Amino acid sequence: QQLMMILNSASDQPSENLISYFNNCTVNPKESILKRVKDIGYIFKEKFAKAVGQGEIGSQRYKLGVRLYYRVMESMLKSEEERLSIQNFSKLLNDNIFHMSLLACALEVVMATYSLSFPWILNVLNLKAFDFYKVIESFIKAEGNLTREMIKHLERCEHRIMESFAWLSDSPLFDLIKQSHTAADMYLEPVSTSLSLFYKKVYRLAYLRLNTLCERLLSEHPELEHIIWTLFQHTLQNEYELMRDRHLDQIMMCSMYGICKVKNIDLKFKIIVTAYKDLPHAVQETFKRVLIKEEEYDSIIVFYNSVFMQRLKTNILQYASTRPPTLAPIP
Repeated sequence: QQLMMILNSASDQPSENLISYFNNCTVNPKESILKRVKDIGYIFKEKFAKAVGQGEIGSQRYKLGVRLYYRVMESMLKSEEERLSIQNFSKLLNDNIFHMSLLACALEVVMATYSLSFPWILNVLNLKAFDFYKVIESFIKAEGNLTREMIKHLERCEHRIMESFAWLSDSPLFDLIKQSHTAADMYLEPVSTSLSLFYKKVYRLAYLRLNTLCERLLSEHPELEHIIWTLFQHTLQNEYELMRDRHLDQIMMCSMYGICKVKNIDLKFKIIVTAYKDLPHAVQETFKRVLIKEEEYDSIIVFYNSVFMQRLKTNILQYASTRPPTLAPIP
């Protein structure tokens, strides 16, 4: 309540202390910051109306988001003023993607509070999930009045991007992969620390879920988990194209079934799927509707046979050889 209460009384404009930060820039970003907000207001309100249909609420949502945007900006730029050279600080303030991400995240907090939720705001602003993902942790750190429920919501957004959204076709992620840590650092990157940190968090997320299912399904073969994880991590690292337009948990379940298969262990997909459902956010569509080729979808069993196996045949077989591949680090 404390945050929304502040926003209802807060200024619609940048404070003088935030303007003071603007003045310290070699290239004064203020004019472009104000115009960006005004122009985004117009697009936001229209797309809002187009969404909800006929019936002011739209204008107030944007107004509150803008107020929070300026609040968190000022808070975030206090730390960054110490951390960045004069040149980079100016570069950050004139960075469109930084501002759009900061604004999107503020709008998401207001939308979710007065609940069209994630990822609706990304399509409104034409903003890639991977670019938005860069701001979340620093946003949370810069806004001390966020409620537990909102932090959890933003963390949920972050994890949805990590598990699916960042892997959609056209995602900037694949460009970074082809090539090869505050929000400011990651937006200052040219056209990788964004890549490194993203993968580290994905690995952490992925092992957590694998651990859970393994502990419930393969206790009598406890050797299996680390082996399954090595297949999982290797595939995320080296066969990343399998993730494109698909879901982290699909590669997880296939790695389990795949490893158990080549160990001659009876673990039906049916048993795997059933345990998956008890995962805190798990949704039956993830194993029922899996992309195969050129927009045709089927169950996970078909995906495993037609795509997963055919790409990873030689890889999985090594885990049954006399020289199985070296176990992967646990994150």
